[PDB]
Amino acid sequence: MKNFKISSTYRAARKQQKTANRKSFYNDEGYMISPSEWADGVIKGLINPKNSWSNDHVKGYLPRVSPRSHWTKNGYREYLGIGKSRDIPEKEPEVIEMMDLELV
Amino acid sequence: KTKMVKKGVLKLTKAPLKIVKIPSGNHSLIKNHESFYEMGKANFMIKEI
Amino acid sequence: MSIITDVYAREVLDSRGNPTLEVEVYTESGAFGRGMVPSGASTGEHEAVELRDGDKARYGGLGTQKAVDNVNNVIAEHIIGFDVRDQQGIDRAMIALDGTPNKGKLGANAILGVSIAVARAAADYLEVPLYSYLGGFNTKVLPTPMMNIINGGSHSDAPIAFQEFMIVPAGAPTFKEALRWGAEIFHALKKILKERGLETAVGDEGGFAPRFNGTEDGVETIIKAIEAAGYVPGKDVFIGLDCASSEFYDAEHKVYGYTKFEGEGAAVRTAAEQIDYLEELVNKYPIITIEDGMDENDWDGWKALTERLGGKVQLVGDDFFVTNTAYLEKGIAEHAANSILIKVNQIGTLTETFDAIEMAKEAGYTAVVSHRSGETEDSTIADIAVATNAGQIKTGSLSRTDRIAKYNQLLRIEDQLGEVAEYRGLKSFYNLKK
Amino acid sequence: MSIITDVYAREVLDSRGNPTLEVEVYTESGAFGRGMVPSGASTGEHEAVELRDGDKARYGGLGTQKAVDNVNNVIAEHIIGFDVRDQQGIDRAMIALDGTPNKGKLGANAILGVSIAVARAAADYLEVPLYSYLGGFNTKVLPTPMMNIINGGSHSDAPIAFQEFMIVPAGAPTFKEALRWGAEIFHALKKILKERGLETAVGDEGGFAPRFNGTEDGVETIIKAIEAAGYVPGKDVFIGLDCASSEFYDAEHKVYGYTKFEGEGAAVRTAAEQIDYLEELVNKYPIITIEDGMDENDWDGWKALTERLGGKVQLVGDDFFVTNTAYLEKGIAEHAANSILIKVNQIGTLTETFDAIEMAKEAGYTAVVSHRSGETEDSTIADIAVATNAGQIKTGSLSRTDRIAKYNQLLRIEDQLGEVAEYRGLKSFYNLKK
Amino acid sequence: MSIITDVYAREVLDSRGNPTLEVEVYTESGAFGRGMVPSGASTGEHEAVELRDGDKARYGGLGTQKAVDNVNNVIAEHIIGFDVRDQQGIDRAMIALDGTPNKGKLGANAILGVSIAVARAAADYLEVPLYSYLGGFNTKVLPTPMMNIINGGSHSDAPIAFQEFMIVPAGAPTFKEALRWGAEIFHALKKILKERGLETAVGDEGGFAPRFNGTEDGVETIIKAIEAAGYVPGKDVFIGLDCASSEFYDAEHKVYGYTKFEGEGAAVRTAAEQIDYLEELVNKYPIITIEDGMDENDWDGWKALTERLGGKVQLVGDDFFVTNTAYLEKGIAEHAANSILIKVNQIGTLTETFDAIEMAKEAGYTAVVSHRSGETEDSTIADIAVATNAGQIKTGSLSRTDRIAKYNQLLRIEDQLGEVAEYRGLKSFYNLKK
Amino acid sequence: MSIITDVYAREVLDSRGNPTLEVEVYTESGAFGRGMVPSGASTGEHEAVELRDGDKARYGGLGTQKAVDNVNNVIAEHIIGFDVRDQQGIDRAMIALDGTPNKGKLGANAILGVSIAVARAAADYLEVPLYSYLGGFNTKVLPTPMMNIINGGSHSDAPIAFQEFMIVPAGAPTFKEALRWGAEIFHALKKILKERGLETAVGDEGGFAPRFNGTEDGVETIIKAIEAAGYVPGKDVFIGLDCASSEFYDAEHKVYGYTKFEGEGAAVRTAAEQIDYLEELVNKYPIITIEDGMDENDWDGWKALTERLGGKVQLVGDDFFVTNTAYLEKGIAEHAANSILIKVNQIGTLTETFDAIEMAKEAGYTAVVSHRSGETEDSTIADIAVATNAGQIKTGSLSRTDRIAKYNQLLRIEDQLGEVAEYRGLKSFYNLKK
Amino acid sequence: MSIITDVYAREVLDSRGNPTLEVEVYTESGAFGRGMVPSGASTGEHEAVELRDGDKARYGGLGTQKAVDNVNNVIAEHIIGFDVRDQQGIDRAMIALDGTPNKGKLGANAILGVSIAVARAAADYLEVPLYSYLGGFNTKVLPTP
Ligand SMILES: [Mg+2]
Ligand SMILES: [Mg+2]
Ligand SMILES: [Mg+2]
Ligand SMILES: [Mg+2]
Repeated sequence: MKNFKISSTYRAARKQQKTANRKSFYNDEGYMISPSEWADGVIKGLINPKNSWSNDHVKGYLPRVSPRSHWTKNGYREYLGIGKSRDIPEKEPEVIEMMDLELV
Repeated sequence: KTKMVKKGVLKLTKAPLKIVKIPSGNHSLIKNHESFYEMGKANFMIKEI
Repeated sequence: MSIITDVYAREVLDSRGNPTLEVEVYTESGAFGRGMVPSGASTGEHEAVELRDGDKARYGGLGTQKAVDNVNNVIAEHIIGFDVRDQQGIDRAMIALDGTPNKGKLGANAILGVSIAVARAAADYLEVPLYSYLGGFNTKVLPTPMMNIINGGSHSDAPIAFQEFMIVPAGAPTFKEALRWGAEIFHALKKILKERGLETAVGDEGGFAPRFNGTEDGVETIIKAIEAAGYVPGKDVFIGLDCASSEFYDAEHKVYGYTKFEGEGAAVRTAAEQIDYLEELVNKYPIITIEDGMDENDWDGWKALTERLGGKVQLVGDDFFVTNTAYLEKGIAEHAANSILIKVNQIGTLTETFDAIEMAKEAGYTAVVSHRSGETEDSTIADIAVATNAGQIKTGSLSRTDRIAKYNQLLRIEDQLGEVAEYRGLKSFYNLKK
Repeated sequence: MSIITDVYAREVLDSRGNPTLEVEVYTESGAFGRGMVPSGASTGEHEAVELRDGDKARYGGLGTQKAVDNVNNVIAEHIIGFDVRDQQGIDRAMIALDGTPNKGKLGANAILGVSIAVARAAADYLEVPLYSYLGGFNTKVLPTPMMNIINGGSHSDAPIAFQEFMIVPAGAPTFKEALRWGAEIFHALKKILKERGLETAVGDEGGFAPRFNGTEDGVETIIKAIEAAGYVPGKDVFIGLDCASSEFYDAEHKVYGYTKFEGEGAAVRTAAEQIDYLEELVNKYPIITIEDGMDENDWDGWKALTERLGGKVQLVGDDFFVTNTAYLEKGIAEHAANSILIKVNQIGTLTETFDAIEMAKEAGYTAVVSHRSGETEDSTIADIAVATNAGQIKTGSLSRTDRIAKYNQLLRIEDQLGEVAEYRGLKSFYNLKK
Repeated sequence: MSIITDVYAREVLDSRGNPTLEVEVYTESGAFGRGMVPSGASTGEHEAVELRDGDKARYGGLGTQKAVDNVNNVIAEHIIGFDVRDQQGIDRAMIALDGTPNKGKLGANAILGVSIAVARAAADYLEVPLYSYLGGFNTKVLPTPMMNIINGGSHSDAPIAFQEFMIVPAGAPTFKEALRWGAEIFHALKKILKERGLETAVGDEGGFAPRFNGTEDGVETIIKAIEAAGYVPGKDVFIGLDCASSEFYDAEHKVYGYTKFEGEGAAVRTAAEQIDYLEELVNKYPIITIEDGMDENDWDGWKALTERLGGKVQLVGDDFFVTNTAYLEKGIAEHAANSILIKVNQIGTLTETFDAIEMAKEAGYTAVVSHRSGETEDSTIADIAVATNAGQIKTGSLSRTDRIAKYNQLLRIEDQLGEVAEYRGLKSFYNLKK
Repeated sequence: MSIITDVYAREVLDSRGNPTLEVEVYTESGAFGRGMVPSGASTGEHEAVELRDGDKARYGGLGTQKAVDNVNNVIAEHIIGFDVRDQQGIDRAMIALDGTPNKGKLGANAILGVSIAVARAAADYLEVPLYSYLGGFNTKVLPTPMMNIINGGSHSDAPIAFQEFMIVPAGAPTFKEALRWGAEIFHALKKILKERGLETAVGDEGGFAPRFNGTEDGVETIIKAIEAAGYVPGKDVFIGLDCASSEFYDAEHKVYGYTKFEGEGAAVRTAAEQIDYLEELVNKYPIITIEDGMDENDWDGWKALTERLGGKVQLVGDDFFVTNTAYLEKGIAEHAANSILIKVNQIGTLTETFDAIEMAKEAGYTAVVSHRSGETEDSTIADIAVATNAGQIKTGSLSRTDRIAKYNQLLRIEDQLGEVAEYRGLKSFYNLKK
Repeated sequence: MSIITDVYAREVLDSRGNPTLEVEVYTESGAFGRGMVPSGASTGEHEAVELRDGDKARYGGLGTQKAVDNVNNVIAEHIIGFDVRDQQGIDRAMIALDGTPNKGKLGANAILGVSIAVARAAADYLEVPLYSYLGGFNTKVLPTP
């Protein structure tokens, strides 16, 4: 993810709701396991330590993500997800079908 | 690991936008410009032939 | 801002040339902490064990790459995300992640390194001294040092069964003066040994190992060195012993065999005879401390020794208690010893170290923060001693930076505290009557 | 933000139990630097002299309180207000404030402590590694260690005139491997000396001083230790010497009297015979370095030794040049030696240290950053060696944190550099031919 | 805040009117760095080649749109996310991404532009001068300028085979005075050429290319200008030559044919005759440096020239070494030349440029940082010369700003250095004797 | 944070090797601006005069140490404390402090350097491009360049009285295309002169000064170069003249004696004959611009010339108006000329430069921002031309960075503007019918 | 800090009591700009036309809810992301988004309100007077009324 970053409000919410202090651990099949067997499996190589845990849940429907910015050639700030992009949209696909009995 | 949180997520596939020339106007199939169909949806009309 | 974002361990060397590890903790705002682990023991039934590679090709089986990988792969994923000031939470999470009583899965060295690095990173984030962060606002007491000056037992070929002889400058006004007295007595002893023709090279803890005629000869030479520096034995400087009596203990016959170190003609002593010998040494010389005067399993001997000498002599359990809360509680209940030697790597975590220190203090015991044979440039045990107001430290002799670093840190702490700084000296032996 | 707000010195202990000083520098933004000074010499004809108290009732006249007061009451007022990144300006100001060629008014220790503290505080302010600040962006060469392993001369009572024997693991792929090789050879030599009944307790630099029959006995035992560790002499590990011939040199007889250390039956050799003896040793053993092979005043002998052996063995001048730029320039002009031993406290500042290093490099000589007999926990010389890309360091044995701290810092530097880290080994000896 | 966020490239013009590229680098916090590339050579067996579009419709085939697209599309996505202070890592990543020994895939111009832009952005982020970032704290030496005065060979219609004549004001006290002396001698020579009827229009590097009666006439006129400005030839100002003997060397007959540039009556010399002619020129004039005295493939002749004149005259290998590590190593081992001309776009990376500079320095060679014939308003080579303390620079004559920009940058650097700045002059020719 | 804290001037060389000054302005938050002054003239009745030392022993009396001292000792103390964005206030304060109409007390160079440095520091503080700060948000028009391709008159020994011939690529779609066309025509003319046998070395502004037969021969060769590059004269590229008619005007007999430059066979023309000659040149060749076609003091001749040719060609007053709003007012009132050449150093400040540009624009006149003979790496006139939407620039030929720097800055501005950027070309000559 | 994050239009009244619209622009650092549009003409051969509701029940057909909805639902998503000092780019993007020479699709009033609000927010972000931002450093002449 380069077009976006973690929002500061979500980071603060995760910080002092203390969700990182209540991690859950999973094995290679994604089944919940205690930290002791997670450590055992990671040491023996039967678990990938990277993608095998979760940071509980942040309460409150907060947006996880904000747009990330960059510098233009003018030295101005600009969102990374906006720009020249491309140009191919056509108009639509008008499929006629002026006979369907539309229910009220 | 793939925990179901609350009632879950909405399944929204991507397929090209199509507009039907129904005899009421021009009805676009979706209400979003990111081309998001509700995967698995259909409509039906049942008659007694 | 205080959220841990990086935990990284790397394998370094120790003061004896043997591998150990160091851990670095980085938080979100850039606070940094580094913890180095003194080398301990990978074997032992009732103490925390360290994790060694065992590969004889690399470092003679003493590599610490396994524990470095345990920190980098197991501990790092769990700990990254915690608040750096959550020392107790991080330590309990590491203990639960290990799952064994002896911390043998992750390694006690790994857990202790992460614990020290987290404590130092939290102190750096708070912009406060480490002793202030560990012990609170009321950190004022500078420990009375027990400076090892002569080595015997297994560390010397002389006919001496006592492992260490120490000088305790408890008559000094400040810690700075105590350090000066210790250094001057060290140099006076060096001059005396040079005149005597004995070897003057230092050992693992920085002290000499000369070829004396016996224990009495070594103690008399120490007293001569004390008087040559211009200080009074029994008033300014006292003498401590580390007998390490478990080494020359014949467990099968329940007897203390001095013949192992003091030659074939050495006397053989039972528990009562050993108590009588220690009492005779206490009466003859200004001995204020005796460490491991009995075996680690001679509980009745420990009880009898404390009943006979505990009112006037500090009796320290090093192998007796092994920094174990259970063993210390059993000794407190059975009136065995009146002091405990505290080694942070024998327990594996700062939280449990402070728990053991608090348990010892609440029972009238003194907690003596100690070093190991292989140390580092890490001087955290000085901050532990000042933070707990323990009043006593045992960090070696006056001759190697693995020992001098702790004394330098104590000098820095005393300079920081200024007028607040206190040196009790003889008053730090509160376990003794009067 | 980077303006120096506080300069404060205090008196601490060195690795030998003797006092030295340390200086702390604080800037406006809170950047911090601490520099600890190694113990040098208070006497010298053309070397920077440190300031000692001379109070025989305090530390035997080796106190550093006068230099502490010089930093706190003279240097601090002059330096506070400077930009912390103005290292050259601060060092020039301190040199002008001392006003004497040998830095005797303020003390070379005081000036060096302030220089090191300022450099470290500037690196802390910039949030860059110290070697990056000192040597710029292109700092990648990990120095080839020249590890002292056996002591002779005045450092031991054995019949050996030479002062140091060292192992140079120039055949290793990385610095980590070179350190592991050096530690394993150290332990193999320890085992061999234990088997032979020789003493193992280490000296000032951490090496052994056993009772050998002579120089050849010590070199052969080192070769046996190298082979016991599992390495080829002359391919993986080489041998270096520190003869320190100025100790056994008769000035008026113009002879190198080996009888001072090797008994009455030793060989009293002229300068020419000393050249043939060194050539015999080089042709017999895998010797790649000789340090102080001639007297500090035997300029003709040094020129003849460089003519005879300067193309195959590195010839280092320690007392020959005493890190003096004038002596180094004269030696370059007269084709005497091909390497200089750099000691930061024998010159006074970091600016002049780097000037001497660059002058030696520009003349084809090798700069070897070196320790002192009394060291500290400060490991700035490792950062100096990496920053200048000197490719060689002489920081002691593998047995005391006074020496192991520099090796640990070099391990940290290599880990930080990662894929750009370079260990050159025999390629670091660019003063040699093929 | 130091993470490289944006890497833009664009096509600009050089001093000759031919296209080149420039690269701008923005980091996360807004630190900015712009690097322009001097025009180089797209052909060469053992030098880094630049990428030209080859479209004869645009700029005569010399456009740089392909390399600009390489930076904008290929290099930018690889570099974005790096730390701006990780210059060695960025340079190694660009070299690996090119995957070619001569950097022919991406183009040496593209890689060099990104390297310069990254270094300048890192210096801007750290708020330090560029020479301080590149060379560390010990950057003080202002280079001695060998500035072009008269042209010949292929740059002029005169009957002179030597490509360039230069004045070196090595007797000046400071760089400011050296620049003033060079400007005044330039104007005095302009007046002398005007009074003689010769044309005073300048060439690509800013120097005159008049028609003379030979090399002797040119050196005589330069000496006359030096005296007319008021300075002593041989004490204040010295003469340097750039023969470019590869232009008038016939490889088949192995002779240096001056008939290519001096007419039908010119003399044809062998290697020995050429060395004799250079020796007579040195003994007749105050010539201190000769560049490309022999052909780039004449290793024996180069070795003989260094044997004869290499002790008292600087011998610079421009096409001999082509700023190549392998050629420099071979020349050092073979005792060929005693100086290397360093052109930053001959390798395409600052890391390799500094590696070549240190390799030349460690062998007793001097590194002369050199301009290109098509230069820009970028003045980074001045900061390169100061950062490495090379002590010699070669940036053209005293006319077009593509030369004056570097002199203005050196004036700025000297002004910032203040009392620290050193102008060694004749002492920067350390590769010579006395 | 925008308060000016430091104003510092230093002496640096220009593109001709002659001294000038540069001023650095530092604000409280660290915003930095540098202004480099082009070399003007210290004489002139109604022209702002630069301050030179007159020390004939230093730079031939052309040193600028006095103006540097004026900035450092007089201007800086008055300006420090101002807001950096108060450009008009700072400029008027400096004008009032100087106190003379011609800015002779402090020197126009000092005033201009401080004005440019303050403007660039204000642009740096606001983090906006310099043209955006100078001209607002509606800055889009890239100027149409008049590239000086051939020289003459006092800049050449050929018998041509007209000082400069220029190419105007007014038919290009973008500025990038116009610059490419100009560079290709420059190289085509270089090839044509090389194959014809004439001179190639560039002059003060990068153009050629070959040995032509006259004005018609030079214009025909320029047309041949335009056609050989592949463009259409009169539709893609046009001709422009800088006659410098005040050089060969004799005020005694009120004639234009071409015999001064074109030999004894030249024609001496009255004002009517001069207008007839210019009109026949305009009819013969695609000449769109004539600069200084009449003497600076021939107002009736200027009015008649504007009556005859002012509808179809652009008549520029360079020495007529002397960037003086008084002379411009007069000329606008009496319908003399239709353009003004704006030389920023002929007036002294940016505020008065923009006042002159706005007065010229309000009268239907075009303002051509021009270079000087001694230029620098400073490229502020490009930002001035874009910021005012002047639509025309005169910044030299295509062969020296002193000229290429402004073209490179214009390329940067076009790249930065992107699709907003406009190149009017022929539409930028809004002073002409059709 | 300088990037437009919020563009909100609302319907207000003018000096004659007829409706018009105003646009508020908020950037990331909190810079704020408000632009009110004068009431013009919705008909013209070669002039920009404002967009009215035509609902004769509300304000006699002179409502401006259509232009407000155009700013809130069309212009705002297109403009959010730009730098607030990119006035020329924002105006050209709005002109292209409308697509008609007379600006009749989005309405000239909507585009003018966004333009004025963006310029005012850019002057507020730079902490400079609006005339200084619009005309540069050399703005000194007070107009003759
Ligand atoms: Mg013990
Ligand atoms: Mg030595
Ligand atoms: Mg060349
Ligand atoms: Mg003119």
